[PDB]
Amino acid sequence: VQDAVEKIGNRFDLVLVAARRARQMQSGGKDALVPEENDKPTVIALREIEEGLITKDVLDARERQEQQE
Amino acid sequence: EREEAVVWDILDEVIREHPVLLNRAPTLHRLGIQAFEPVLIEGKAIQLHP
Amino acid sequence: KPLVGTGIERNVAVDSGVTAVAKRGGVIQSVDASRIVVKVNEEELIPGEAGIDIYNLTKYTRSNQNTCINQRPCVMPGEPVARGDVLADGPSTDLGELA
Amino acid sequence: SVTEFLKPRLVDIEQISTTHAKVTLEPLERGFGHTLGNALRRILLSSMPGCAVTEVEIEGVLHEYSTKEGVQEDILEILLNLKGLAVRVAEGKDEVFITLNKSGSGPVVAGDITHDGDVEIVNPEHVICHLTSDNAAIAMRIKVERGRGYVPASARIHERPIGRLLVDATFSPVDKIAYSVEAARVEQRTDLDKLVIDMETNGTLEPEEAIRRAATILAEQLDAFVDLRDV
Amino acid sequence: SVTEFLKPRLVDIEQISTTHAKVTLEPLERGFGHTLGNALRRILLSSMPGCAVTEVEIEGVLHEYSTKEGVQEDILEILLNLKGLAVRVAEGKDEVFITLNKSGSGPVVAGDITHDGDVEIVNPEHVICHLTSDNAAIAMRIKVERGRGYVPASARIPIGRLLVDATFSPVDKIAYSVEAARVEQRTDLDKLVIDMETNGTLEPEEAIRRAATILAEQLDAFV
Amino acid sequence: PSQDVVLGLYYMTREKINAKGEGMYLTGPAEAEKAYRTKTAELHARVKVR
Amino acid sequence: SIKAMLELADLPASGQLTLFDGRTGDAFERPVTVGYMYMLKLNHLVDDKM
Repeated sequence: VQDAVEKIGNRFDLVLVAARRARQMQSGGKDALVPEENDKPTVIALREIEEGLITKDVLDARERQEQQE
Repeated sequence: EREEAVVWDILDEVIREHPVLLNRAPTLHRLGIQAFEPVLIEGKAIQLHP
Repeated sequence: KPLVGTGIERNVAVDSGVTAVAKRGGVIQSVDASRIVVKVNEEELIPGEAGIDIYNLTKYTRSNQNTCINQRPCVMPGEPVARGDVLADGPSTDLGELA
Repeated sequence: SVTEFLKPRLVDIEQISTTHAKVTLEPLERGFGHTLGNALRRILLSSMPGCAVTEVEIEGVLHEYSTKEGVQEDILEILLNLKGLAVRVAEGKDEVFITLNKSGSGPVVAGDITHDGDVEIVNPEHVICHLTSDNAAIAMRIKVERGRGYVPASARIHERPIGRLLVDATFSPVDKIAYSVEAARVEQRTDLDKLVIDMETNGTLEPEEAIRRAATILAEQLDAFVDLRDV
Repeated sequence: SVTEFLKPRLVDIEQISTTHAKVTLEPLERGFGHTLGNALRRILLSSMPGCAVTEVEIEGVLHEYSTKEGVQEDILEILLNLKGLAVRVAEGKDEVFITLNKSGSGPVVAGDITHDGDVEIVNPEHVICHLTSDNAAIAMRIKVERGRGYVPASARIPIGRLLVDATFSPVDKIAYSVEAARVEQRTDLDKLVIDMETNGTLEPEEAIRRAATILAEQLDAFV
Repeated sequence: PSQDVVLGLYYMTREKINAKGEGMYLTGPAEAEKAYRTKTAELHARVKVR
Repeated sequence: SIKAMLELADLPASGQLTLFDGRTGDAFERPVTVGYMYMLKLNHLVDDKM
């Protein structure tokens, strides 16, 4: 999780973001932004954070867009 | 309960990416509880990395 | 038996009571996994006695710690036995020695 | 030459005892002695087929942890003695039944087992039981099965009547394997080696047959190495 | 059946480089991974045929500890550089001689060796020695033979002849690991992973194939 | 590491005087592994390695 | 007395033998202490502790 903490900066904020994204994927039904490769939502969310597509700001903006829609 | 064959494949799919916390008493410091990825083994003893 | 011992095993085995110790000398009239009948010599016979001694052996009895207690005969039919000799070996005993 | 090797061949089978033998392989290149010796030792000690006692039925006996009148040894001891029984079953048969009916006083040995001619007892002097009374009688029906490896009673897949006593079976007939690489007196070449394999068994499996079977198993797996294609 | 064994089913070959490969067999019967791995390592490191440089004649050099002016590298380092020379010799030739002559300043590569056409150099960018001054010239007569295994200079112990360690076997590195493998409920099986790296004469798959063939032809008299 | 690991790495990194294969020249770590697996150079043999 | 009985048994006086690795077949380069020891099975089983 070194890449994830490098991209985020704080371990606790990284845990919060990853947990929120994993809950969205498991319950809401959002599709994975990265290839699954037979991985659980936790590892998928961590990989998405490491790549740089999922952050707190991105999640907040996406939620705002959904609420507007 | 019947210990069917497919239950073991289901177990090896649940365990795949689910961490488990190992603890030893006394817990003198925070390294006394750690998360590991389980590998399923025959027998009744927990195998620990040296 | 222990290959390397201290010579105390016989004392512990005899004084523990797990073994069957001959109360009187004589010759084993009959051997079985559950009973040993010894015909007592005619020098230790109290007048009017039958002349035989019967040792019933404990077979597969639960101990306090859920462990088998079993007495195993270590004697043949016809051989002579004296007093204090071991007729059956209890748990963790081999030929009268602690094992 | 530096490309064509010398194929080893069987030379002499020395049978010191019924359970002990020596097999000589000659000639061998430099370093092939140890390679073949370790491969054959590992195969022989691991996967040799053999016949072992699997289940027993004794009249008047309901479970292992019991005694019998006129019998000095408990039934568990009788089963432990039956585990050390060397039997050879004629090829083509997997399961056979043998009978041990003996009455009188004395040592009940493996030579009193009655067989239908497809089973040969290797150790007729194996002491199975002791009968301590003139009226003592023993009547047993023993199942002998062919297998490979070690199959305990628990590992057997699951109606079974009360009285059928399951016995842990050690099918492997090989007890001890040793091997030595020595100099071989070849006509011209002097860099050649000889492999002597000492095999201590129960007498069920012949030395020559054991060597060919181990070589066959190694050949089958090396075939999958030889092809080496993605599946 | 009592003679029915579990053959490999998943065979995966990963070619990280043209000379480096990883071969995985899964599954195997218990204990067979170590048997096969050890036998293959022994055959590939001590018994495979190959061609290597075994002897060198350098004009102006009489002993291995002697010195030659104009070369930055010492004689022993030149012999070491000649040890790692991947050479192929056409079949039917057991003893061949190749000459290397070079004058000037700068490195010498394996591509400056002139042969008779029956010898192929697999790594023509391999550096043998360096020339410092422009007045320094090097002449070398190299002997290449067919042999088996890894026979060094000490094991082979007559004027001016220098012995180079003979790396006949094309296998440069081999390492086998045995992991756990399962089918159904039998998880006691073995999984064999062989990492191999050759000089370049042979591909690692071809090395495994000839090692297995050499081991299999030895047991033909018993099968 | 502790115990067995330290003992193994210590025994591997020890120097023995006049061992089999002393003074040889080796192209690298792989060559040294090849030499020891072939029973040519002892594990405690002094060599020169590139 | 121990060495005298070892000599009477036609065994090395040091009590150390040359062992061979079963996996590889190569002898261990140092002699290894081999003998017989009385082992006990304590009443701490993993069957009733799991």
